[PDB]
Amino acid sequence: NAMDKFLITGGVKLEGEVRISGAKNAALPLLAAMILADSPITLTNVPNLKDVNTLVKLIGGLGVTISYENDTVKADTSTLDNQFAPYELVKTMRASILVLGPLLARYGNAKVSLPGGCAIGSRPVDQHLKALEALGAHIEVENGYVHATVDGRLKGGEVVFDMVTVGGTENILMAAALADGVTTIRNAAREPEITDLAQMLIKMGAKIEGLDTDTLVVTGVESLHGCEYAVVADRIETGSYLAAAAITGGRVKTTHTDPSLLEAVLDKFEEMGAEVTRGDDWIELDMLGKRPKAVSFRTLPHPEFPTDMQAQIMAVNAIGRGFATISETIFENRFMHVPELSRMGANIQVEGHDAVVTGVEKLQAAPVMATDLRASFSLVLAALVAEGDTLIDRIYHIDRGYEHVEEKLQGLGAKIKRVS
Amino acid sequence: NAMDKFLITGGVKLEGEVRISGAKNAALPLLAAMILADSPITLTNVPNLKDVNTLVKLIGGLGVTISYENDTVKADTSTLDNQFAPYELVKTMRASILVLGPLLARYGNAKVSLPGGCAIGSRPVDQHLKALEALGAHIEVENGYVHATVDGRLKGGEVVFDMVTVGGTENILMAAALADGVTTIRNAAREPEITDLAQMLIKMGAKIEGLDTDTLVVTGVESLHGCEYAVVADRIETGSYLAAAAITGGRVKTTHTDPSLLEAVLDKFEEMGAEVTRGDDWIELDMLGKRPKAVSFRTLPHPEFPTDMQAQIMAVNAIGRGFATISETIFENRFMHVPELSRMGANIQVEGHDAVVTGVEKLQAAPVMATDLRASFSLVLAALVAEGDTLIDRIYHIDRGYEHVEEKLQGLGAKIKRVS
Ligand SMILES: *[C@](C)(OP(=O)(O)O)C(=O)O
Ligand SMILES: *[C@](C)(OP(=O)(O)O)C(=O)O
Ligand code: NA
Ligand code: NA
Ligand code: NA
Ligand code: NA
Ligand code: NA
Ligand code: NA
Ligand code: NA
Ligand code: NA
Ligand code: NA
Repeated sequence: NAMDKFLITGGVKLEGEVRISGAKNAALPLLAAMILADSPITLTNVPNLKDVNTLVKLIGGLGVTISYENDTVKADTSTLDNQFAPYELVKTMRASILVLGPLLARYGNAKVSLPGGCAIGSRPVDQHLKALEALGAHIEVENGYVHATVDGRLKGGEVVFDMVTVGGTENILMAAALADGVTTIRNAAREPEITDLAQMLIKMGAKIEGLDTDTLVVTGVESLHGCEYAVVADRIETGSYLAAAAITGGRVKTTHTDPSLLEAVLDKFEEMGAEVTRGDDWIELDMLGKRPKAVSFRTLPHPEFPTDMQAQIMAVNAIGRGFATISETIFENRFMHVPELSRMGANIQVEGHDAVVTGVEKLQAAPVMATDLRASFSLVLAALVAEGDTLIDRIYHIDRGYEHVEEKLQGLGAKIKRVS
Repeated sequence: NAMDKFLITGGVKLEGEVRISGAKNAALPLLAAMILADSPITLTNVPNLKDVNTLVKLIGGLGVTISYENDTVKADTSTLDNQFAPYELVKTMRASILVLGPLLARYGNAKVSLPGGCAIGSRPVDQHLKALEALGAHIEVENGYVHATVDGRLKGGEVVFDMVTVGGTENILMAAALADGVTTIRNAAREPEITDLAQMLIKMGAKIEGLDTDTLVVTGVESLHGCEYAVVADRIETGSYLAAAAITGGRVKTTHTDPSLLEAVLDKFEEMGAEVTRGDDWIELDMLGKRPKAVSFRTLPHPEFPTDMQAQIMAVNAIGRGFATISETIFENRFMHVPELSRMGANIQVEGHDAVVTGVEKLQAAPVMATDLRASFSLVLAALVAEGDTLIDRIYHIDRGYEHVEEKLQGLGAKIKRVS
């Protein structure tokens, strides 16, 4: 939907509640894990996102019978007839690579297009392939496809990630679940989407120790069954809507969430001067009509400050008091929103992966262009506080990760319209 | 032209000649300089490129009477009626900012949209603005527009670039040419497009000392007149077509060029094992049917190895003999071709701005996507040597900098077709 734009009038102090959807970043590996199920499997709390639809399409293309209605995906792998992920879908989304592990582990074969570039500057998939080789996979990468094979089951092995990789951890965890023997996975990602995947695998019959730690110990089983599972709440969507309160001086309650998924972010909101109240499954941020204090942060793997909140908190800092330091350590090209925020009057100075934001009293509306998922939400935040009417082009990126975004913001009083 | 593609069959040893067009990177500042001319001005050897057409459109939008036919741009500023460069064109290309200096210097007013992001990761335009302020400009950046004003003429001053900036040097050189007094420009870019601009300004009546050095000394004049000027040959187009010989083991003669514009590149071709012959205005590279030796390089300001040749030489190195240590120092996100070359079988390892290419004997055709101007030519080079039929999507980027690229390559024996 390359032509869609948002038209936003800034200046409304946002107030109300938002129901948080299932995590985009958990839905994708959980969908891939359905390939492992030997009886029908149902996922609920699934957000209606572009990436979800792409992976549902990919899985259907394997021959799996699959339905996606409302927030619910049902899949029956009895009809699966191939292990092929085509270029046309994989170029749409790197996360399509998450089918590699389960296809290989269950069927002994997988052919998946080699991912190309990621707009925000990603590492190649080398670590995913190395991990699978540690379990006995033979991997050829040629004519633009990864060809992975194994005779019989993968074999339990010793996997160690040289750098933290969320997707590599997911891929190998799925593969190890059906391997013959015990697999150790060291330097595993601790992101809670890993834990959510592990819990669903356990519900399906897997044997996994070390949840929420950097060392996962998997005892492979012969087969996994279907189950019903609800996707964990989206911690990034949660932080994003709380940031909408922070930037506008308002008060937003996010329901159907879990503050334990985003403690580092909540701490930063408190440092801004916000009053953060919470319960077991809800959070409220009240900025009390105050200008937030600018807060420094360094993106790092969970449980530290998440890269997927960086652009959004940078936007809040743009109108914050004082100045703040930002360091992106996870991605190589995740400051694409900076020149766009600068068009709206922000004072941001960058050198490589380090940025310094000097907060300004007011932003001014100007036409801007979204470059990636979280950048699009960063520009929405800026537009919500800016003086005047901002047009944001290429807003399609937002649909990869924020369902019903216009509706959710309108419910808080936002003057926002999608033209498409 | 977002959906144009190239379909290339690799494996032909390329042989023949290519007439080199005027430099894209000189045509843009020379076009902007036409704003200074108090009588009709004519540029010849102008390449028919998207960026040229954009700047011609922008200049026409100022009210300047302008015609672009064949390789010739004719302009008469007698009808100029505004000093405004709109968002819609500036978001098309950063180089639209080159009208800022001459508009301000001649008319005392310029309103130019603030450039947003550059795909390959560029610095902001802060240095351009600081330089203009050194000549007495008042600059307000608001509602996404740079508003520059001065009462009467700019005043000669001391300009110092803290980092080399080709566009900043161009903008300030044009502005200084009409200032009242003497301007010193230190740490000036030495790119030969600066020299070409300076020579045209001198032909128009300007007073400029220090050509081809890092210290330009400008004595402002009251007015500049029109002239007829021929754009310097394109050194990057030259290197690009010589690289097509190198990668295919062929023999290509580039005519209408100047080897003194690209000595660092020619030395690297010799290091590959190619026979480079040359005259005053032509070059021939004969690779003698041999596999090139992989060659290391570090991009640096002219006269060192140019960033605008990096992607192309990386493609040649992908099939070369040995390791090539490639270091990019000019742009922050100019390895976007790496994942695409990897899809074709290249062995390239990246860490930040450092890359290591391990040459492979053969590439295999696979669908790939161009991400920027020079990346698109890099993928064309890879497709020309790869085994099979490569489809390159988003080839429109190539039209920003390579005139008649299909025809020029077809003249060398290439099996290349544009579908559009
Ligand atoms: C990268 C991997 O891009 P993609 O999802 O493939 O568009 C990312 O944004 O993380
Ligand atoms: C940057 C500046 O992008 P643009 O020309 O504005 O598309 C570049 O490629 O140098
Ligand atoms: Na993700
Ligand atoms: Na191979
Ligand atoms: Na970068
Ligand atoms: Na800035
Ligand atoms: Na340029
Ligand atoms: Na642009
Ligand atoms: Na301002
Ligand atoms: Na004359
Ligand atoms: Na690689």
